[PDB]
Order: sequence, then C-alpha cells, then structure tokens
Amino acid sequence: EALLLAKLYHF
Amino acid sequence: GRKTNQLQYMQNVVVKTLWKHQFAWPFYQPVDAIKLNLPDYHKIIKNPMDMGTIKKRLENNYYWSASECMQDFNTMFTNCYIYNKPTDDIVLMAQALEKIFLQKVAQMPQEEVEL
Amino acid sequence: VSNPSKPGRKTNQLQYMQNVVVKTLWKHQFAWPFYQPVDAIKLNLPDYHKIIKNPMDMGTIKKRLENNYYWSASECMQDFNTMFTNCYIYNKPTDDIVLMAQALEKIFLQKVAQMP
Repeated sequence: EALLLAKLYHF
Repeated sequence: GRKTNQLQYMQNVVVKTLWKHQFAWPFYQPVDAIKLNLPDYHKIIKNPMDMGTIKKRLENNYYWSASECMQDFNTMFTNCYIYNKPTDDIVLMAQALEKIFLQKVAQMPQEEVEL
Repeated sequence: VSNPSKPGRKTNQLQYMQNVVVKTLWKHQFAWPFYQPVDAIKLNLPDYHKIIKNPMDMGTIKKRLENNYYWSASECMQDFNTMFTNCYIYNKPTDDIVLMAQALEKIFLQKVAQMP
C-alpha cells in the first residue's frame, strides 16, 4: 500500500 | 442527505467506472502526509478529498445532491494539480481519470429526483 | 604489429541480457518500482539498510550494461536475483510490490530460458 504510493509502498 | 437518481448514477456508474481504471489507485484513500513523507501537504491543501471518501459518502447517503458529489471530485482533482508539478506522473493519472469522469457525467440524467 | 588490439565487445549472452531481457522488463507495466535505488529516507522505510545490505535496482543493471561494467552475463543475472530477493525479503508477502516483483521475475526467467 503505502510504499507504492510513496503510495505504492505504504499500500 | 438523500438518495437521488443522479447520486445513484454517481455511485453505480461514475465511481464504479473510475475505481476499475488502471490509474485510479493513488486516489483510493486520503493522502497520509506523515506516512508518505509530504510535510508541506496540509499547508498547501486545505480541503483534502479522495475517491474512497467519495465512495463512502455515496454509500452512507451523505450528499443531498449530485452537485456536491461532483464538487468533491473537483476538489480531489484540483488538489492533485495544485500540490504536484504539471509533469508529475500522478498529474497525468488525474487527467486520465478526469477525462473519464467528464464523459460519464455528460450521460448523467439531467433532472435530479429523490428516490 | 606492435599493438594487436580490437574494440571492446559484449558476449552474445551479455548483449542478449541488454537488448532482450532488460528491454523487455523495462517496458513492463509493473517495472517502475525497480527503475531507481530505494531511497529509504525519502520513502520513509524503517530499517531498510539494516535488512537489505546489498541494494540493487534495474537502473543500476541498465547502466552497468551501457557502461560495460559487466564482463559476464552471469554477473548480470546475479544482480537481477539480488533485486528480486531484496524486495521479497523486506516487504510483506501480500504487498503489491512483491507481486509486481514476482511478475517481473517470471518474465525474467522466461527470457533467460530463450537465451543462447
């Protein structure tokens, strides 16, 4: 989530 | 808050279509400025909005009119254009979704009637 | 003949890695998280360099190819495996970025099979 956002990484 | 034909259209046609788009995912949830390391985000964006919040508002009959739902989309898209650079990838994603948003709204029933 | 030199050239396998394997992966829809080194500060990633001691990314593999860093295709394959496994090690198995890594590795393994 967050990591892609960083959005991908953080889902 | 109401259920109307137009708000039904926004939930079952506009949000349904946008949610499946390949570029929709950055708009699924509110920007978490701490987690994503965007420390100026809330000094620049005073009224956050995202498509997950829009979807919940439709689901909880929050809106009195589809006019308000469309404003929420406008806020989400223009927040993206204000915070980010015109050549950032997320801006090109927002433009793709706003293009589909526009084509779906054009086919919305013109008269709003409460269910 | 005082200097029987000849121009540096890649092996056929190394040329294949560059023009086929990396080209195909770079063009994949899910490759973009792997274009640049992980920036643990910018991306707010706890303990990244504690856990991942040999960072690797496709941008580095691409440039090592274009700058003739490699002398054998096996080194390039090792860098690819380091990239994939770092992502498997650090992230949770359900995370999208892992499924993205897995999709790229499948195409990587498929392309390496096609190799001379």
